[PDB]
Amino acid sequence: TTEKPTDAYGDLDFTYSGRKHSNFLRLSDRTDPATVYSLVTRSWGFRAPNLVVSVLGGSGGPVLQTWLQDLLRRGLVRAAQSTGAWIVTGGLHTGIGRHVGVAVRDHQTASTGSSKVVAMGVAPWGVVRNRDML
Amino acid sequence: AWNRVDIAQSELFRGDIQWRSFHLEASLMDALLNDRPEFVRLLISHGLSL
Repeated sequence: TTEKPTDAYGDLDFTYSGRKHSNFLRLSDRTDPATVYSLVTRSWGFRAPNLVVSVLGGSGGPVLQTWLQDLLRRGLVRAAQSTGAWIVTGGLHTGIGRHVGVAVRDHQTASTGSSKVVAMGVAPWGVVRNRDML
Repeated sequence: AWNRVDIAQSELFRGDIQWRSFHLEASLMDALLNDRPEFVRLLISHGLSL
């Protein structure tokens, strides 16, 4: 294995209209997160967090229950939007990545909150579907 | 077609269906040909390519 400088970074648009550009980065695994914190909080532009909540689970692949869907829609996102927080999840659809993403889309639609919860996602490079456009 | 926002609103809050984009584009043409601006704001805020 040879260590090389990165090639995938910058903005990231989707086909859906009305939204800004997301930011991504191709990164080594054997590196330090201090330059990750400097890259996010300085170079892209993000505030300092007041709370970090990482959500794990997801034995129900296609459908999760409506009880937990009520929790993930309201009771997680209203606290991450009142306190000011980063919700760290996996950036792919599988598991509870969809139910978090649908919950953020539901909360961003259901109110004129004039802000969005900074939901950050990590993902391995190997399991992205169409990475050749990056 | 009924010009009732609450039905389409509640049916987009139902997390079972996995709404596909071509149904959203069909209902968007129903909202753009007729004069229903509130469905245009709702359906675009769900996420839809143009």
